[PDB]
Amino acid sequence: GGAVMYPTKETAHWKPPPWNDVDPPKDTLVSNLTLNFGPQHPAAHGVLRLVM
Amino acid sequence: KTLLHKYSDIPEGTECHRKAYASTSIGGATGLIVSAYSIALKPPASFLEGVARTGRYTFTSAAIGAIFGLTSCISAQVREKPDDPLNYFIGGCAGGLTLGARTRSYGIGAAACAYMGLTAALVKMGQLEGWQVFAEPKV
Amino acid sequence: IRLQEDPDPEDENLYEKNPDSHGYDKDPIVDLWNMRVVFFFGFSIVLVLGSTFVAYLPDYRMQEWARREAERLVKYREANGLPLMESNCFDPNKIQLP
Amino acid sequence: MLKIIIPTTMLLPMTWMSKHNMIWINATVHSLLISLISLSLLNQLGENSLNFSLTFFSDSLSAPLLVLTTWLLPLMLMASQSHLSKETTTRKKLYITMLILLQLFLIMTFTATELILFYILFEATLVPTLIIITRWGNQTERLNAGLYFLFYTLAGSLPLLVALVYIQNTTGSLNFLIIHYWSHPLSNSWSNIFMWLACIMAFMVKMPLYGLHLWLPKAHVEAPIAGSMVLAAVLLKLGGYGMMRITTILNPLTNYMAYPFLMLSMWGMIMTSSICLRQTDLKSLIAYSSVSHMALVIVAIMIQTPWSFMGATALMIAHGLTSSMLFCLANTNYERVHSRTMILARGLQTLLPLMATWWLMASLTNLALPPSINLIGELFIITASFSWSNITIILMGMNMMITALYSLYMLITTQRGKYTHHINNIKASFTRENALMALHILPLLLLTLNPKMILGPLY
Amino acid sequence: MPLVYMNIIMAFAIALAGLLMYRSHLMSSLLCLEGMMLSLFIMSTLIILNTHFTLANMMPIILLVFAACEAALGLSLLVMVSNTYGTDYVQNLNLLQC
Amino acid sequence: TMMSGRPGRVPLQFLPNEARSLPPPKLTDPRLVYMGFLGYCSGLIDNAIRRRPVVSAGLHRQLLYVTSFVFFGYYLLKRQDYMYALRDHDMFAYVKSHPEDFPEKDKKTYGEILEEFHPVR
Amino acid sequence: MNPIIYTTLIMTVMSGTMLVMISSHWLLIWIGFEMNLLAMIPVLMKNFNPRATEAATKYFLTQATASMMLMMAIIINLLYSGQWTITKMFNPVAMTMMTMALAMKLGLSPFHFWVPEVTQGISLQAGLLLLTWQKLAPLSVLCQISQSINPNLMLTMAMLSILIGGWGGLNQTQLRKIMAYSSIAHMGWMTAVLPYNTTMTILNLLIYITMTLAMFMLLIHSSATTTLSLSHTWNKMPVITSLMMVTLLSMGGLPPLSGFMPKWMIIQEMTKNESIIMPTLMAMTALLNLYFYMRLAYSSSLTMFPSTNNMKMKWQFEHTKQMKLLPTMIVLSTLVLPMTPALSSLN
Amino acid sequence: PFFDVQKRLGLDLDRWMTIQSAEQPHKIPGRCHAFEKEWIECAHGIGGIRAEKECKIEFDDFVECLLRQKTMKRLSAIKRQRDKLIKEGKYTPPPHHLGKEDPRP
Amino acid sequence: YGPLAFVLGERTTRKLTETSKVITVDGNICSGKGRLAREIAEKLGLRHFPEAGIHYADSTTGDGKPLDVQLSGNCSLEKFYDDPKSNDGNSYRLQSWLYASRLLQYADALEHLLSTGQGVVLERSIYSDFVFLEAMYRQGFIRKQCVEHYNEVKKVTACEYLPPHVVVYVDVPVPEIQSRIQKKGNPHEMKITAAYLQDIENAYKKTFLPEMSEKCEVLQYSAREAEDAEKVVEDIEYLKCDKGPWPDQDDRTFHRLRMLVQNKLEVLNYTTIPVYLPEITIGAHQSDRVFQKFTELPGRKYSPGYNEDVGDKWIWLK
Repeated sequence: GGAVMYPTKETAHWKPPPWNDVDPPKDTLVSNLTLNFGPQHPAAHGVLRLVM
Repeated sequence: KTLLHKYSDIPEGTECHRKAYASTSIGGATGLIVSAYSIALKPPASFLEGVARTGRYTFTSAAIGAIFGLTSCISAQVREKPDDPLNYFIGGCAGGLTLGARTRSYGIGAAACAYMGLTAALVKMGQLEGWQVFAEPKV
Repeated sequence: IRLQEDPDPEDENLYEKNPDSHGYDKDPIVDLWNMRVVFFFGFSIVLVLGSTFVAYLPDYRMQEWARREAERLVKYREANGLPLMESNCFDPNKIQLP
Repeated sequence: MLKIIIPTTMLLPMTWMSKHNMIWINATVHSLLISLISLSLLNQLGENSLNFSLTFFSDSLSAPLLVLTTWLLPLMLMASQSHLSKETTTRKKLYITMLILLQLFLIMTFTATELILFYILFEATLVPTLIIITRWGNQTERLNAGLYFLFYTLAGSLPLLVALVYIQNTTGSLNFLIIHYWSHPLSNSWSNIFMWLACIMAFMVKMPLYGLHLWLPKAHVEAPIAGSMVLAAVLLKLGGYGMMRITTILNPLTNYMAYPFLMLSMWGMIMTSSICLRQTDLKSLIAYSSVSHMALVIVAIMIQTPWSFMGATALMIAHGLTSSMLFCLANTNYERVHSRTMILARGLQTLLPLMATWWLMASLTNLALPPSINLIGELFIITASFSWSNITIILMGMNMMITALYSLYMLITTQRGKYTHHINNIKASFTRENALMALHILPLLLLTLNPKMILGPLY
Repeated sequence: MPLVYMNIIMAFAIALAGLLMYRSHLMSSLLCLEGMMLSLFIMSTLIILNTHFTLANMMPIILLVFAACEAALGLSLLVMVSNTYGTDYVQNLNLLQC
Repeated sequence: TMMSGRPGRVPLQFLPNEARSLPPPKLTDPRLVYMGFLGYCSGLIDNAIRRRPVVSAGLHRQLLYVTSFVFFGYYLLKRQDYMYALRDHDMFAYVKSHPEDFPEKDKKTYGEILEEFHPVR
Repeated sequence: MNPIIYTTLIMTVMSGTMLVMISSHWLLIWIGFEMNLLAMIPVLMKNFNPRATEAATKYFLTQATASMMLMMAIIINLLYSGQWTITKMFNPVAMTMMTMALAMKLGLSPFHFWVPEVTQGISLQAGLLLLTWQKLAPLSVLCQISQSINPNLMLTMAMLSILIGGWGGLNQTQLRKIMAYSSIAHMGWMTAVLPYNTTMTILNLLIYITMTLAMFMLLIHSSATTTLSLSHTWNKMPVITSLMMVTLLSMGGLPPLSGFMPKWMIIQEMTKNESIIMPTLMAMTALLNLYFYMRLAYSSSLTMFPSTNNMKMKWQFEHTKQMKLLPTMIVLSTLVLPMTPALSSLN
Repeated sequence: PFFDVQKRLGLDLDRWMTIQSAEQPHKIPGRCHAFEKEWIECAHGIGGIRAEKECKIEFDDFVECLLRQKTMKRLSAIKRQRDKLIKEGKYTPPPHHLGKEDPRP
Repeated sequence: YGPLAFVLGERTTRKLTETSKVITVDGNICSGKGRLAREIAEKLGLRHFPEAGIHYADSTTGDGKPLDVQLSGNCSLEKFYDDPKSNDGNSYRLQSWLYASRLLQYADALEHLLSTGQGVVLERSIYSDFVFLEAMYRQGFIRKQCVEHYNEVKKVTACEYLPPHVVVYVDVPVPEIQSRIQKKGNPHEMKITAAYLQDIENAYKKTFLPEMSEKCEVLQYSAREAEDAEKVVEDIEYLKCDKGPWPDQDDRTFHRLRMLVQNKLEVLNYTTIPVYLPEITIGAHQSDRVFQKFTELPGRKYSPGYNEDVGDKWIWLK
């Protein structure tokens, strides 16, 4: 029932493959770019620091 | 192939030093190839570690080749029977003992003696009888 | 560690249900007919009829034929003074030595 | 030969389409009739073999073995009835089908006229035997025993396949008749030496040779009763048949190459007979005795003399019968007490008198009490070896003494002494078991009256 | 063979070595594949032009078409790998082993 | 290799017109009967896999199995015979065309030939 | 994937193989290989998993490198000969490069590392396509160029393939990886006879395809990807596991099963050419494949492993989908030995 | 497994580009059309095994036309000899080679 | 249904309508959920599936009469009530078998909805089954490893199917449920502890209701409110759950789901995952005996329609 027969010490720790699918490793993989739209921006009316 | 030609060209049971040198070169080449494959497949942690592994494998292979050639040629000289496979068997068992010493294990030494000596005797027999490991297609 | 049925007791003696079990099965009729088939077709047929067949098998090994031929050859050779058994299996003349 | 082959093949549809009640009865009846048909093959022309067809031929060597196999099948069914009673109808039919396929393969192996076909059928026997051992064995070690049996035999066989193909390429034919008639002598070269080794080693493995016999104890101990019966009676004899057949090709090198196997067999017979003295399992003891007798057979084959060959054939047949009977006798005790330990069941002569007589007769045959065919074969082999070397008598006589000792030690321990008090499940022996033992014993004793039947072609 | 053939074959060898020696990113190895394709285009074009194989001056264009097909396949796989792991690093293609 | 480049071989032709000279395989050939047996075993295995009655269910399906296997086997046997016959034809033609390479050998009776006797002692 | 798109992609793979097997121009053969890769990559990922994407990426990288090497070999042969036709290759370096590329496509060691990983990553059906159909085109190209092939290189690759395929399988408890390693070993068997007789390679390919189709279809029927999952099958569908045991025995090469004939004929052909050591070593090394086959058989059919309570529910229902060709595939894989002389039809 | 569907159905799917001597647009000749034609005609219907040795002269001429290895080697040797003579001072290029005469139209 | 049909143009979306919905009426033991579920199915013209029991698969297969416990289920709810902590492992066998039955019922309900377009009302579902498991684990009836096995099976299996559009929870306070259990008078049920019901309620409200509310809207009714079935049906009729999976689903996903649901064995494939827990692991001998007994059951030896014993005919040409 192991992942590999005749397992070694390192492989023994390794878990067997998932039955259906691998778990999603979603962990802060996408970091949205943060932009200071203003104040100096022409479209910010000069005094708006829109953090987007 | 030049190393194999070098080992073959020296007459059996003669110029034992040159035969031993050729066997050592062959062993070193085989060890270098094995070390390259080991480094690729199983990565070494450091460049120094890779160099150490290469040196260990290469020296083991070269020692095996040198012992095989030296013992085989010396046995051929002393017995004075050039074409006997027993000389190759003795050389192969000596190589296996050298491998056991390098691995610091008696069991490796004995198993290597048996298998390697038998393989070397078979190689000598193939030389004598013209056995072809790779046969040109003739049908 | 698992849900498994208790080990079955030693297989029930066929004698208990049928004292004259004869073995060969649980059902007595099949037991009797199995015993009858075995006894007939091996002992009565194969052993006795087969043994008789082997005993009177025609002598195709030519033992009697060999004996008769040897008797004829011995009588002829002794009558004619020829040696009883010639030392050469094949006539020397036909052989061409190197 | 189709007179025997086709009915054996029809045995399978009958078994599969038979009623659940009637499987054993039909199989036994028709197998016995087939055995009766096989008795016709015993009539052999002295000079020439019975060449039925291009594919199949029979001689004074193959005929006895074919008769033995056909006889063995019904005894195997009778023995296997008891422990397969609980099994479902489909599994019982599959077991019978495996036995029938094994008989068909063995018959074709013995009657085959081409060495390549002989190889195909001789290796094919592994599959049904492996399935029997590893599916209907009663111990966890049945799988390891199956692996050992299969791999020992295959490692021996495959170089034989290579050698046979090479022979086909060089000589041009693998038909035994052509090979015998042409049979150019071999030369003492390393290539011919290795060809000799390749030809011999597979049969040397099949006939348990000392150092290559490890599979036999595991397989015989761990196999079901029927599988042990076939392995002892017939499957081992395939090696002897092939070695006697194959030896024609390797004429001169046999003298030079025989010494290692000759010495191994001669010393191993003593070693294994001694092993039998201190074995604690009845089946294992029987298996080691089989090993010793097959070592005698190997010596006979290697010596390559006519008397040795006649003794080898006689010993093969006699040992097959005696070892099968011994395995069945042990199996009865195993079923009653559910253990193979010799010490556990004691004093069985008081509890089961007639089985005691069966044991006595089987042991007497095992120790070669004359005029048993066992003694005839052993004596002929011993005389041939004495001609080979007068010094051989010492080892052979020592082996005879050790064989008598271990056979009568088994008889004394199992059937003599005070009964084991706690064991209460011993029940009167069934007519089936006694009938099986009688079917084993009577043909063996009868064969003494006409021993030319089992004396082989050289007779 | 002139030296330009030497240089172009050397470029192919270098690109092959680059592809076979990954470092971290997958994009770089796809670029080495595209480099190999460019080297093959140059070699084929030089051969076909020097030998005036007129009907073979289209083979480089087909080679380029299938090279771009391969490049598209590579990028479409890299996008999925990045989505599933967050980077194009080759070390993340480690679930399947042996 | 070998027969692939034989001169005059039409590509992708199962049976050349030359084969018609050879006798057709007999419908009672053992090989064709074995092909039909394979078809019957295929039908039985199909019934077993679908959990139908093994030997009685789907007689039409078993008939189709047997007929298809026999039908293909007839042509397969014909092609096999044609190929072996072509091999023999070419071999004999080559032997005739190259007499030196296949020289007739002087036949010496066993009396003339000397074969060393190795005693089994 | 819409079934129409799936049909189109599978047809594209088959059409690329057909172009490889129908074209006399090297460019078109390479185009067929490229089409095969393009169609295959989406097929391998029909079920979207991270493992499927990893397998697709590995396969793409290996096959792209093989294709680039093959194209370089073609261009070198053109440079030294000026010929595009598939025929004797007139430059030895090009022949070596082409052999390396075609071996990598076939997964011959030392280019085998990708096969088990890809096979494990993909589904059983994609595995069947990968290990049966994909092998056809490189073997066809090798057969057409057999004369130019250096026998030493092909034989070295074949022997290494046999050894590695045998060794790796011993350590595997995953059915797909076991199949991948057995495929490596059998491909090593097929390429061994390529220098000597191509018809033997074709015969071995056909027998191997039949056996692999039977095995993969049986696994799909049992829905097992691990040895333990296959172990339960005896409780639900015993006949499947019994036929699997028979097919495994055939794969091992045991007589009288049909797996024996390819090894038999390969040994015969090698022996005719004076090759004795190589056939002996190949036959002996095949025993390891037999070992892991027998272990799988022990787990599946010969011994009855423990089941689970919830299987009782599965007993009531019956398999909905029927694989029509499975019984004929089993019969051909196991019972075709008595018909070997028919190996002159493909001849 | 080269199913010659093209030959069976008489379709020239790809054979038109197989050789340099085949028909080309506007009858533009290949750089080695003559050698390729001679080699193809020599090795036609005799099989590859025979053609590899019975048409070796044709194939060598074709290869020489394709690569010019021998011609390039001879030219390099001539240039080396000319340069060595110039260094020795015992050779002087003719005025026409030096550009002192108008080349023929 | 098949891929060929989808290629031809058999599309699930057209058959589905506003009526096409999966309604799951959940609640604690003796919460009256069955009455409301039946009334909702009748008023809204939706097929009603009675709550999955030990023998639901028996109902859907063969004769439809329940089979013996050994052959189907090897678990007893009465045993669980009488002996919650039995060493036999009956508790987790019951829980896993019930999850398998509810998974099969959900597959069948989805098949009905996707084949005929009629909505389905279910009493509890695979999404709510964890409530009993958590209560059992909290009360100590089952071990943690059993909970882990249940989690693995649910994770592998539940993801494939689409959750219900409308979740109706009938809430009855636990003491009133105890009085109801006493009034019903079933001897085994009376033994149910108050803490067990309280943990059932805690699981429902703390986990099931919030998680279900995230996907779509959940209609929570008290016992008095539940009795007015017409008002519940009207509430359902005026729900607008634009958020959630079903609006996202298109014809391709429906084809995949219908193919999955039709193949019951594929639906139950991972219920038999090879995790050797003592509670649910059956030995080889007992498994063989029970399988032989199941095969001997009338109408079960061969594939449906080929069993001559139960009156099938024309097998030779069938």
